[PDB]
Amino acid sequence: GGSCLGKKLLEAARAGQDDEVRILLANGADVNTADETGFTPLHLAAWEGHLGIVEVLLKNGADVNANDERGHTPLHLAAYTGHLEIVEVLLKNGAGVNATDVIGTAPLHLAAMWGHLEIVEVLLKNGADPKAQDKFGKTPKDLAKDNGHEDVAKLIDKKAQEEEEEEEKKKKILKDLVKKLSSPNENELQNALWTLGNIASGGNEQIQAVIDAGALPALVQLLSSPNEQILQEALWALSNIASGGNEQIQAVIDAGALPALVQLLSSPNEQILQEALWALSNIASGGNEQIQAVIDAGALPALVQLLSSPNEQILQEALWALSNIASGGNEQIQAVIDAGALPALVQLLSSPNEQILQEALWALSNIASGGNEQIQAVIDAGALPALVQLLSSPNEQILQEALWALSNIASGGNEQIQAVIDAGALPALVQLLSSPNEQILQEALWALSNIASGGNEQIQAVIDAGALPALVQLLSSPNEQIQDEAEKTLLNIANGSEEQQKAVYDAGALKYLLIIAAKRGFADRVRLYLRLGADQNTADETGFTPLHLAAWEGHLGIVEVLLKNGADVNANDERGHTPLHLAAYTGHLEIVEVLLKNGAGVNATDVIGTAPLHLAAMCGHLEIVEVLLKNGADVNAQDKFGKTPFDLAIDNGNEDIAEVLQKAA
Amino acid sequence: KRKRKRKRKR
Repeated sequence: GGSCLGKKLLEAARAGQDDEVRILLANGADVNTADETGFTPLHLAAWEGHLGIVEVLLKNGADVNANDERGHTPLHLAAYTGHLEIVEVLLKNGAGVNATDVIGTAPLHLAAMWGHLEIVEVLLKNGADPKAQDKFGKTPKDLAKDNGHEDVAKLIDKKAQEEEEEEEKKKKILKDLVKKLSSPNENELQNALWTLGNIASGGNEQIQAVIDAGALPALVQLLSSPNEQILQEALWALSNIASGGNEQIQAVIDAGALPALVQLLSSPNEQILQEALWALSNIASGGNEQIQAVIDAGALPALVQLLSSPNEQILQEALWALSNIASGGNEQIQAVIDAGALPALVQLLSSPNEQILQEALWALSNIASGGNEQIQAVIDAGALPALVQLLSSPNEQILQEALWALSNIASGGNEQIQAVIDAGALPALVQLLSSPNEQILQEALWALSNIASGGNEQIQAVIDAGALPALVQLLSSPNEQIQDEAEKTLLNIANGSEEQQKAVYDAGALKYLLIIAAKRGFADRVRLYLRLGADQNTADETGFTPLHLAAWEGHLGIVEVLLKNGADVNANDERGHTPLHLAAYTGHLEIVEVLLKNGAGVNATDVIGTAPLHLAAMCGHLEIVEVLLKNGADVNAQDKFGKTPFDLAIDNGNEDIAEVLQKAA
Repeated sequence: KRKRKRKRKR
């Protein structure tokens, strides 16, 4: 792997060697790479028309809908050329048939710009919008007119005409099904009632079609039906509508459904009660004002009263509904607190039912996501002792939800953070930093970082819990998100007193923090760790130094800062590679010059006798080859396989580099 | 600080 590996893929596709494309991926690297014009090897392969390249590029796992600087997709390039048997291979594996660029045109906008035949047949079968125009204002049917070719434009307007007919047949059927919701025949009513609800179970656009047909007022009136079977199916339909976007939720609200749903919370029929809770929970998944409409309808006292229900299944639904309400802003969260939910929620944390336990943890987690006085209300209700006890639960999902609730509480002020510490949470949190579950690892790491962002007393309690050795050890985790959050935690701890800052460095963190900063790219953090005493020449078990990393990643600023602090310019890893090797292989010209300026060995050979000229000549880095020769690179050096840099440029097809080498020899 | 809210549709 390397920036050398995915170098000629870009021009192998633009040329058209199935073989060279094949060997460029054979070892395994980046299937879709970068480009000056944001392109990928899939784009140029479909532009030139090499079918043997677009198919091999996706069977290994790439991306069919890659965008450039203008938004062009492989489908957009497969339609400008007119290649059919290259279009459907993209349509087969999920490609944007209506993908939009910065121009606004579509593949069928440009398929009719040149007037292409059979490629329009397959995009229309896959649902290509012919009615959506670009930003110029000329539809695909219109661009075929201006081109002077009305061959497939007739097929464009028929599909558009058939699209207009089918959308009006749907509106005709939907309106008649809504009419049948008023039928005195209950069989005809339920047949229409189930049909509409089933349609409303589909996508968000099918929900809008049911709304646009005027079904909501009839469904709300059916909520007072004496037929409980009709009432249940009407609840099911409204619940399906309320599962869509916020606009569809608001239409259910504006239809006056909430007062009927609140009243249905007192139903003795537990199936109807479960459906009403279903509908209210979906409405409370909306925005803050839609959650408030549920509150203003008086749903909270019934929900809090449902928390004492003997039916454990109904109890899970009421918890689900309360959890969504508490997902709103502080005004909505405070309404749940004022309704008296916290005493019942804390009591439910002692339930032997693990499913009720998770649903109760969710509600507390969202209530604890509010302001400091809302968090304090959770603390005052006695949730912390139960939450800490749940950290020793064998169920990893209950453990993950308890960590989430503790993280939300620890996001408040120092008084709330100190309450978490006083409940004995830090030992369990520090112990969970050794969990094999990586999701539990991050959740415990999130909680510690919020605690570590408190006062010096809260920082000191984190240190006294033995967090520093485990946090330092997490800096070497393969997960970079864990490295970053453990870095943030150690930075918050370092922002305390000078003694606390010294304890982070006596734990040996500067060695691994410098390694992280050398890979990420921001040089001021590299300056920070160096200034604070990080050894610039410390190598890994592989012998990789910070100067190796930035040269491999291409961070010129970090490379210069490290060299200014006495970094060994010719440091070797266990393979004999110097930073000059890594920069000449990845193709970073400026870094190669800076290293040579600071005395990097131009003719250093690794274990297998590879010199930097071998890597640059192998990878097509023409400018780097020229720079190496200026500094006295040996043109006649041979690796252990008897290959000169001129030989490697020939075995890779880099004729421009081969010409320079054969005459510089 | 890190105040995360979670919604669930059904």
